[PDB]
Amino acid sequence: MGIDYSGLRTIFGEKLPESHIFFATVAAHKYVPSYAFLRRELGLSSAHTNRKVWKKFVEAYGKAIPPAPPAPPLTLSKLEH
Repeated sequence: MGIDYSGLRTIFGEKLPESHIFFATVAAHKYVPSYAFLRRELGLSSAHTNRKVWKKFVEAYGKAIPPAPPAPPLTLSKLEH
């Protein structure tokens, strides 16, 4: 859970979400909070375009994926697990 893939895939689903949930919700913040941790951590200056960073991040998003939900989703996860 060293990079914020798994919380966004296990809690939000199809692609990476917006910064109002990403900077403020634990489901995303237990990992990295946003493009500030992710541009400094990813080695590349990705944060210039949400679609381009999210695509490099989305290219990662198939690398730490087990085929089942682990520890982060809750049974009332915002609008359930």
